[PDB]
Amino acid sequence: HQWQADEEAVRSATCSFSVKYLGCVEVFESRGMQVCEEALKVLRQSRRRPVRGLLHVSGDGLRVVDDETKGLIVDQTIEKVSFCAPDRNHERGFSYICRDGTTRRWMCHGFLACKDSGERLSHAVGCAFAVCLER
Amino acid sequence: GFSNMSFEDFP
Repeated sequence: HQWQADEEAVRSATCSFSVKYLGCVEVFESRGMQVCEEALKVLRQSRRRPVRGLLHVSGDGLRVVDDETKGLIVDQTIEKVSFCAPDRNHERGFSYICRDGTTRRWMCHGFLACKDSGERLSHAVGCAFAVCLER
Repeated sequence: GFSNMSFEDFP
């Protein structure tokens, strides 16, 4: 069912679900998965307001199409970002880091799953990269 | 606890 649809989802251009892209914050590491567990909190403080969109884990980079504006916000790529990283709070929050090469510094973006399950997006992304290097 | 591997390895 779920995986029976997520199997070809990443292969297409949408293997995730509604998300809460808070924005982007600065970090000082970009060499660990725990770095995202902290950034997610920073964006939860203030300034960076969350957005209700639709994360589409595509094998050629993620894409968050707003579900209230459809103007898109995250036109980045999976192979472009340093490396993904979940959390250890409630598995309802994920984030990715992106150092220099486009920001001239370490900048990690954070977001949260509006589905609350830790499978419709988590495991989905964990399979995206596995297919990204298929060739 | 995962991370992409098909990265282009940025400087």
